[PDB]
Amino acid sequence: AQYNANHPDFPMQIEQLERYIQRYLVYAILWSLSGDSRLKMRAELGEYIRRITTVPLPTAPNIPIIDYEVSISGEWSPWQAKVPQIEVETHKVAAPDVVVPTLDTVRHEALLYTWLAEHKPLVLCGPPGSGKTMTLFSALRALPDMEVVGLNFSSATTPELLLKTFDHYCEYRRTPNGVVLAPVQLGKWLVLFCDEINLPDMDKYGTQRVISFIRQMVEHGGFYRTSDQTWVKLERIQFVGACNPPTDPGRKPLSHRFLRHVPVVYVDYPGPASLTQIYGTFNRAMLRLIPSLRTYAEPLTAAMVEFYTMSQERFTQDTQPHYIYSPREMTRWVRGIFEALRPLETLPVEGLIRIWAHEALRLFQDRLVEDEERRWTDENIDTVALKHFPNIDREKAMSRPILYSNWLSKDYIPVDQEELRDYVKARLKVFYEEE
Amino acid sequence: TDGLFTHVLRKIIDSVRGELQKRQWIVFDGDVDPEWVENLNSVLDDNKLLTLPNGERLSLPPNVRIMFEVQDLKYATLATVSRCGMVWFSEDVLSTD
Amino acid sequence: RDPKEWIPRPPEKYALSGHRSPVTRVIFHPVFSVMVSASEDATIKVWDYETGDFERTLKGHTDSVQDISFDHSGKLLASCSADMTIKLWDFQGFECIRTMHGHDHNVSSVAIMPNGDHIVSASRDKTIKMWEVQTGYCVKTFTGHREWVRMVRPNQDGTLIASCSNDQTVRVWVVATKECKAELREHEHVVECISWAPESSYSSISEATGSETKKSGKPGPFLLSGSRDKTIKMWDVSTGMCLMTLVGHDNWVRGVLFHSGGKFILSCADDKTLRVWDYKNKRCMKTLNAHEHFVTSLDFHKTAPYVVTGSVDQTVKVWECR
Amino acid sequence: NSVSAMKLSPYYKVFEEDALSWEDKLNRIMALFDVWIDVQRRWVYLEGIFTGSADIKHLLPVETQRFQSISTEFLALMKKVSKSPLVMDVLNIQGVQRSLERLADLLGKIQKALGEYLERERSSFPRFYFVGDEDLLEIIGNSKNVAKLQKHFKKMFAGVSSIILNEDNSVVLGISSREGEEVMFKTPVSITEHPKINEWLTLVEKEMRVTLAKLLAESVTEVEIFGKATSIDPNTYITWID
Ligand SMILES: Nc1ncnc2c1ncn2[C@@H]1O[C@H](COP(=O)(O)OP(=O)(O)O)[C@@H](O)[C@H]1O
Repeated sequence: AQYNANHPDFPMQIEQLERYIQRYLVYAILWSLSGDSRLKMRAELGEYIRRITTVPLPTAPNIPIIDYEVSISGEWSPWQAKVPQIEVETHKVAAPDVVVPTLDTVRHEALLYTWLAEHKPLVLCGPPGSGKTMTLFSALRALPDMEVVGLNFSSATTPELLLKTFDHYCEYRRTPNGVVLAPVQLGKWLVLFCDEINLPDMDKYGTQRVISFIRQMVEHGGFYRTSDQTWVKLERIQFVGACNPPTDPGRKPLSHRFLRHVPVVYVDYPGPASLTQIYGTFNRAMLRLIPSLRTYAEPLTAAMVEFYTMSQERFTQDTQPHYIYSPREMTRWVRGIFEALRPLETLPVEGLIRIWAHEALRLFQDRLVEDEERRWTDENIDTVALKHFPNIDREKAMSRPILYSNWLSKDYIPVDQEELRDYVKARLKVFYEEE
Repeated sequence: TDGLFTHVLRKIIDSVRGELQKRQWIVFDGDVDPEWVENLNSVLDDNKLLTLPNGERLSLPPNVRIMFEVQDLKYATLATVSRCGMVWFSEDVLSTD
Repeated sequence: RDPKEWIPRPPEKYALSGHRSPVTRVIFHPVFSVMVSASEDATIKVWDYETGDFERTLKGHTDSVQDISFDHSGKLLASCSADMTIKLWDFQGFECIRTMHGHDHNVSSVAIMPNGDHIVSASRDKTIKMWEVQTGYCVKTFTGHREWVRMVRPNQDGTLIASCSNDQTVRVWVVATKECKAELREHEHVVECISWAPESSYSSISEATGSETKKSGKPGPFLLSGSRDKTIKMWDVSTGMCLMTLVGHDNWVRGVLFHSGGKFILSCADDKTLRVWDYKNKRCMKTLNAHEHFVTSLDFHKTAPYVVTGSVDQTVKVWECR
Repeated sequence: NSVSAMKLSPYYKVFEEDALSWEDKLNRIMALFDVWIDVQRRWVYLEGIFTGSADIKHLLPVETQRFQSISTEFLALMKKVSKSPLVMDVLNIQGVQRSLERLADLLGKIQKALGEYLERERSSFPRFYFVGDEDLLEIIGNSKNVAKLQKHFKKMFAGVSSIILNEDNSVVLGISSREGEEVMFKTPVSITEHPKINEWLTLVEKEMRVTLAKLLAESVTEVEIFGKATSIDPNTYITWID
């Protein structure tokens, strides 16, 4: 219909319509029957479709069908055409708003925009830090008529949180057909983003009260106002959920009655190639601050990715609950290096490597419990830096007391231990008399 | 900050809503003593000005009449009595019938 | 030695060291060629800045002395200490003629009004009080600061007093009517020191900031406020706007003041350095490694080419200017 | 009045609902426009203050920024009005009454913050000391439209009730009194050459003084004939008086 509106002189023809509908039907089956599974399952489903369908399909020998979208003209077009190698502004490096385009990113954005346009509740499932909130917000940027309100569920979450959110952001107005709950602002659809939908505790009879409450509001279009036992109908209110996989500790599987109303998309961790692309773009944007260091973007990104991968593999939730590593730590790495490089007019390669190692220590070693894990982190930081940055001063870059502070200077520069100790002693002398 | 009489007179003078084209009568229904009525000495004289301490002077429009409705003048001075035309309403004017 | 252009030079003249505790503040005698320094050992030592010879110690305070000041004639010295007391010293006889109580906690600043008949002080109880010199009676209590008031300084004519506090704001009060003329809040950390702009620098400030000449003829009082965010900000008291921000200290700024000629800004910080700022170009000209530890205060002699800086290393230094 | 007269009529029972609706809408349009006229007047004589003065930005920065924002909002509302200039359309604007109330409050807040500016402008033209703050703001802000300044000349001059202007309203040709008596300036004062209110007002008063002096000289020359004369005819005396 939108294409017909865009072309009043040449409406859609029947042959183009049937081609488009067939291709989109195959695409929709693929993204509906495997959107909540890994990439391998999606490839298997695509292979089965290719083996059993009669619809024209992409000719690529190895590229799976799910990598191809359906253009409005009615032909398969690869998703790779919508992922350009952008150049991020230096002042927007690793910012929360900026999203580096990626095949998975664009596919998930299109899928969410498809589901969000119908005001259909949806759930994004995946490991923490994979990009569920990022993808949802990026998709919502394409829908100017929607306001997102973030709610964070926990083990003690009850429908009272939803009621407070409704009181803050919506109003109960009396209508001849009954009481209707709608957002205070007009013409906009309120989107309720629930970040931890599967944490709320199940009672001894296997029921989550807030999940049943959401199911009631979704299927029946409203709920009951317990103050006066009056049915309240929802208007212009939408639900979006995010959650870790149900197999994770502290997570409970969702009710099958609730799941039928919500399609589920699986947002997995970006692969080494995707991580390399994203953070190479970030480093290229970052390293333009110092022109002499521009040639070190690729080895720096490779070292970052390698160390992150080994840290993720070595430390898991089996040992400690807080041993969770994600692209969020990589983003914090890039942000830390960028903030350390902003005031510096120039810096040798050894200084950049020292900043890299300092940020690696601050992100991957602070949360470690045992001393052996910290020793492992130190040794592997040294080995990674040697491997990806050969022919550099080892001692100048990895003097073990890696300390950085802006207490002894206007900028964030390395600080000697003895000078810092003396300064902290004097500051403590002032601290005693002041605080 | 304008007082009640000052605000009324200024609103009449400004004539934002056509006050000057009407017949404006200001009636002072109450007691008269030199503390407040002597401030109207310039208003009730031929000057026709309401001089305020801030240096502002408000001219009396020709369509505005200053009215006093009093029961006695045992405290008004001669300056106040001199500046106005008196109409005497004896109690015999209003019979019980 | 241009009569209004000299700046201090890294060869120090003398390094006087007699204090047993960190030196709090150092000032110059307006008339005599004598220098007075206050320290945390409850002593106020008096030095001669030409020959670098110690003269005498003014004791009587129980706790650390936090601020000292002279009147216009130099015949009286007002000192405040951590024992909640302000003492008036007869500098001719070097005796304490009056001790003033009334502050509820540590008193961190004191100053004598330009008329010389009143004393203004700021303390930790978030109040600024005014005292008569003759009677020692408290007559005013400037309240409104939400935290420890660190400094108080009157302007040239004495009609305005400025104060800085731990509440990260600088307030300018009116002495006559006690009202707060302006509340200068742009520093991101605690404000340490303030200083007024002398009349000789009004034209220089106006031309450096690009401020158009007012039809009144008075550019308006200008104020400086060194703070712990390692920045110095010049303010316009009349409008309440920050004219410029001076960046370049590596630590908390402890003192700030103008050159008597009104062409440069002299400031000391805890980065162990004394810096000379060219506010015409909003840049720092010269940096002096003044002391081996934190620098607490500095003073600039009105006529003679001499700069004195106190420090926590218990040493008071005199700098020749060339 | 017509609605009330219908109300007192016995046949009003059948027409109660729509008559009440019209009463409500008339009351609401009156309530809206009563504050609208005042808000328009205040914006009119504040925009002149904040645009025709170059040093008000330096004297009152914060108030200047506040008024610039308020004027931007007022111009947005005025453009919305001009898009649909129907009285019912602007009446039915979402929150038009509330916007008018907040505009009136903000303009009043700005107006009370222009005290010292007025007390300083009084130094330019000395006769401004006998003019109220609201009247002074109206005079200074509305200097361009000299048609409405005719009501303020009686508060500054002994007998100059109004001034005489050309068709273009750009040159002062003379002054007038309350009785219609007029004095024609020998050298008319041009507002275009002296755009600021105070300079051309000072030129007007100086021209009035010199014009009265010259006319006194001419009248003395004309009347010396009547002196030292045994007999004086009526008609020449009457025309000299006129
Ligand atoms: N394509 C990409 N471009 C930029 N940043 C990305 C990309 N993919 C992942 N990230 C990073 O991964 C993180 C995703 O975390 P988040 O979306 O908050 O996880 P969750 O939604 O599970 O809470 C973001 O901080 C972002 O910086």
